[PDB]
Amino acid sequence: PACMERQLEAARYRSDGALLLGASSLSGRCWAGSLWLFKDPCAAPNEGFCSAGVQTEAGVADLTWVGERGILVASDSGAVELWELDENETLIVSKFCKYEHDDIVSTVSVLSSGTQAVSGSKDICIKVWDLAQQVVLSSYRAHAAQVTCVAASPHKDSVFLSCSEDNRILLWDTRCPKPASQIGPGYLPTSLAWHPQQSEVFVFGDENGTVSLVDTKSVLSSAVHSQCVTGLVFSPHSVPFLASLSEDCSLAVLDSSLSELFRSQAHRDFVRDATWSPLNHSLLTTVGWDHQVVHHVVP
Amino acid sequence: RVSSGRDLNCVPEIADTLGAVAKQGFDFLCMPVFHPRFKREFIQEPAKNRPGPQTRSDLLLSGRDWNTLIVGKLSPWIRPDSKVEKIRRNSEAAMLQELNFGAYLGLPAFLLPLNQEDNTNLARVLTNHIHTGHHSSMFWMRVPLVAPEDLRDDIIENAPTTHTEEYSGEEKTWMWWHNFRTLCDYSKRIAVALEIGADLPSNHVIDRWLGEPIKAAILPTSIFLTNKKGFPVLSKMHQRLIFRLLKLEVQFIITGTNHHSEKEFCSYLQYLEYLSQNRPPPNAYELFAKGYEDYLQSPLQPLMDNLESQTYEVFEKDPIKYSQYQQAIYKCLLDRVPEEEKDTNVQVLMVLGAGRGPLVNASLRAAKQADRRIKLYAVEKNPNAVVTLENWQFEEWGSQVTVVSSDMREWVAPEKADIIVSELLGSFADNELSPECLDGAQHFLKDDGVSIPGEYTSFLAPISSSKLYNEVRACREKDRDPEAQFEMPYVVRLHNFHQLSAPQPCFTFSHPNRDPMIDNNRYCTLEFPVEVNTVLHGFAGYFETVLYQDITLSIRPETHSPGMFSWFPILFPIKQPITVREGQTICVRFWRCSNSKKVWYEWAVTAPVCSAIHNPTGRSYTIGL
Ligand SMILES: CSC[C@H]1O[C@@H](n2cnc3c(N)ncnc32)[C@H](O)[C@@H]1O
Ligand SMILES: Cn1c(N)nc2cccc(Cl)c21
Repeated sequence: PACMERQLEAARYRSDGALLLGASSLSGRCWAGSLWLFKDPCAAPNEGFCSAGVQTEAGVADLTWVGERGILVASDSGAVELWELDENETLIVSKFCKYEHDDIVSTVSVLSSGTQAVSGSKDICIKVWDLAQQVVLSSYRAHAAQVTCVAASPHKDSVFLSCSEDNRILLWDTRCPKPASQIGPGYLPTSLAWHPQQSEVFVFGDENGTVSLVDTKSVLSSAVHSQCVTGLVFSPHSVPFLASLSEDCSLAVLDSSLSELFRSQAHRDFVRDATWSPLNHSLLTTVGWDHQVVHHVVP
Repeated sequence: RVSSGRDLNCVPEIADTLGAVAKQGFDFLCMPVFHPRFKREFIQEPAKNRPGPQTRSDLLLSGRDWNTLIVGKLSPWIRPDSKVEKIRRNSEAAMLQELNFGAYLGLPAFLLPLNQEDNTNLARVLTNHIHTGHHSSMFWMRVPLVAPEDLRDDIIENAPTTHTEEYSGEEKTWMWWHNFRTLCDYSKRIAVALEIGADLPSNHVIDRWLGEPIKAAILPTSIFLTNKKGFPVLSKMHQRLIFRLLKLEVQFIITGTNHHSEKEFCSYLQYLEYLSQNRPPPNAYELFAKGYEDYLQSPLQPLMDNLESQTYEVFEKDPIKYSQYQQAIYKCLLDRVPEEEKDTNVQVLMVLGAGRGPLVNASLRAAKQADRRIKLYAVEKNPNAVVTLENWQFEEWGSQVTVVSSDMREWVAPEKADIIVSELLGSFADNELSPECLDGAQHFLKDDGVSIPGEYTSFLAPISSSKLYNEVRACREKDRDPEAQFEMPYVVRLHNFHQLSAPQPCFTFSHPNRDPMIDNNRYCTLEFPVEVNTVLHGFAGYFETVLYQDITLSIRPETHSPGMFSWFPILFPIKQPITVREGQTICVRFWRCSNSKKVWYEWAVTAPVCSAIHNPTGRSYTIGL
């Protein structure tokens, strides 16, 4: 832990306020990644003032917290990795590393119970994992192209969404003999985000820069960005806001009717992840491939 | 030995990854030239002004490693046929960037995927890149046997996988390739990297790829079963496909992670070598023909041209062919000379076209085992071969053999022959003007004379081989018609091809010809029932001949003479390939034209589509009388 990879891929906050950072080396001699923890969010991305850090064998495509000390990682090596903090939270030790996908694991999401997770990879395969037994519970091949994003249901542990380059948006329910249910022709979906206060509502952004509002019991949309929508994160407020990320190097915050409230062009490269501050809800942190960690004051 | 490579999408260190892959036993590595997740903007700011470097440096490997060990791979995010214009433009610039960088490294091959139906703009960028210079790089198109949509799990509740068997729909992936290479105008630098799935399609879908330029077979680690010890194996049907690919000498590529945790990464590799050590070794014909697979050659003309020394040597290197001739002569002598006349009746044999004297010795051996007396006449027109005969006649044969250095049509024989033996047959029976020679030599044969061979027949069969079509297409010469290469036959060991119908007889000739309609001009019409979908590229040529009664020689594959390797099938190509649907009939028309100077073949297709008449007036091909 001395050189941090320039392409910052993910940024997530936890309960107390520590900042999780996942970077990848997308160019140069070595192509790998790293995991970092910043109890001082203002100190990021400087490595000399961090709480912990570890080097991974390959790049980091997508990660997410598993409670308060667990780190689930989707690696370019085709393996789903789990890293856990020690009792002192000074080291980041690898819990397990299972190579089950045959290509880059592109997306990963923890289910509601926190004991299981769903992983989407470029191998057109979606797998359900048991973090306790470190084994793959199920392996589904429902799509016909690269799995772009998978998002677990925030409260139903058997439900999760998935979108692939086959222009399919599938709603899953492992309680049924056929868990996948297609949702309704446009451009390919690229990001999925459930509504934090409505069980039957989610939003998705396409490769053309259009965020749409979808009701599960089958439509509102708006042209937010000029390129592919990378991520969609809801704010933790009572009436949550919608932060949208894109390859146009811009950040936008939408309201309930998908109207543009805040616009940020601070990043010079792609904007990858965005996380809201649990301590100050009006603060929103974003990272990108320009090695920047900007803290936005959302009005 | 098996040339096998390792496909990867995650390479942290080229020096480390290449060393480990080599230690496992691989020959090359399929890796991306740029990071697969490293998208790059080319138009809109500020993402296009991204500071470099864009990828690794070429100094990380030697020029020999880039030329033999590394195979390029297109970035997955590159979508030249995207319905979004912005994504389409960036993909075009990115595709050229990665293709130009692969050429900068001198990579032997670059991988590009065929994963949907429309790859038009993808084909244009590649065709545009090919005509930017005259480099020597191969482009492997990754196309799966079964489309991912047709192999998905039936786990979508509101979109079930239709269980109705559709014949053409199961062949959709081949349609992708066919359209792609046609858009690229059959480029010699565009091959197929067939990717195999867990469930093989129906046998007709696999047969679709016969004759296609397959250079690589991709085998994921997921299609491997598990034995009792816990090692990767393959189903008996998958093994059946692996053996079919070994005959094409394709390069197998192992992709995917290690799903057999215990056994390390070399276990999938040894299993292929295990199958490669467990197959029937070549049989005489197969062994002699190794190296000439799909190698076009000009049909010999022993009449117009004088064959070289080693040309006759190849003819003599076949004992089965001459053992039949000796048998036929041995049989005819008994039927013509009864036992009570074994010491009084002497038969007059005339080897018409003796060459260096293989039939002369075969005649001497036949009269010995038959206990009959013969008087030999070795007639040969090639003055160089007469030197071998007259040297043979002085040292060994003697006064028994009478060498005649003349043409059999002009030679005035001193007496008439009881039997005439000749080997004036080519790969297409009469393509060496055997009828014209024996007809001219028919006057000095007794009224009850026997002709060996007594008759011969040509056989045609429609074939499909996009590879061989390119072979002929590449034979355009400077100072002649640009399409003449399609209007001339070729003697070739047919290998990477697909026979579309059982062969049918074409031209037949009888000797002695007693008919008052002495005319070797022929017009035949053939109709071939085609039970599959394919593209017609040409017609295979074979022949059968009757030496005497039941003694026969043949290159017709169903009735092929065993062990006789001294004849390769002939090939009559066509200018434009013709598409043939299942159930349709291919109607071909063949003419055997001739004037006082030359003899030639004319042919044309009339069903399902009419082609142009090939070689009219022998403008592109003639056999010298
Ligand atoms: C042994 S392969 C055929 C042989 O027949 C010879 N041949 C072909 N046509 C004639 C002909 N018209 N008269 C004599 N020999 C011939 C060729 O020169 C060759 O040696
Ligand atoms: C005798 N002969 C003639 N005439 N053409 C041939 C072509 C190939 C092999 C042989 Cl042995 C041939």
